[PDB]
Parts: sequence; C-alpha cells; structure tokens
Amino acid sequence: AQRDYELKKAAYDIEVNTRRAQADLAYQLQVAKTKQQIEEQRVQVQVVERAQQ
Amino acid sequence: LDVKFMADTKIADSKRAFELQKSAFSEEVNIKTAEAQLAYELQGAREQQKI
Repeated sequence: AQRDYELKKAAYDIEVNTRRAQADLAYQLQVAKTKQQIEEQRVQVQVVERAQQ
Repeated sequence: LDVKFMADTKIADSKRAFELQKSAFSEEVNIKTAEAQLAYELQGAREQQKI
C-alpha cells in the first residue's frame, strides 16, 4: 500500500518540478527579449547623434 | 528445543518473504526519487538554452 502511493507521488512530482522550473525561468527569458528591443534604440541614438555632428 | 528450532525456521521463512519484497519496492521508490530530484536540472539546463 505504501509503494502504490509512493510511485504516484514521484510521478506527479516529475511534472510539478518540470512546470515549476519552467515558471521560475520564464521571467528572465522575457527580460532578455525586452532588452533586445531596448538596446536597438539605445544605440540608435548614436546614429542620429553622429548624423548631426 | 526440537520444536524451538523448527519454530525459528518458519519465522525466518516469513522474514525472508518480507525483506525480499521491501527491497523490490525500495528499488522502485529509489529510482523515481532520483528523477524527481534531478528533473529541475533537466528542465533548468534545457531552458538556459533559449535564455
């Protein structure tokens, strides 16, 4: 009876840990994507600055 | 004493069946325990790829 319960617990824990790992790291991925858009415009100022110089 | 030793044998044969099955069940538990512990890295390393 203990074994029958232990195996389902471990089986469900695989999915819970998997989904938690995804959710945990989901923030930094978007932070990278957002910075990707930002940096393009940060250095775009250099182009405009040089053009007036 | 003759009956004693015979009683001790039947207690041992009962012991035998139990410890044998504990071992079989523990193998299964131990196996899926490792996976439950390490799944965070299997997913973590896989997510660092996109990051």
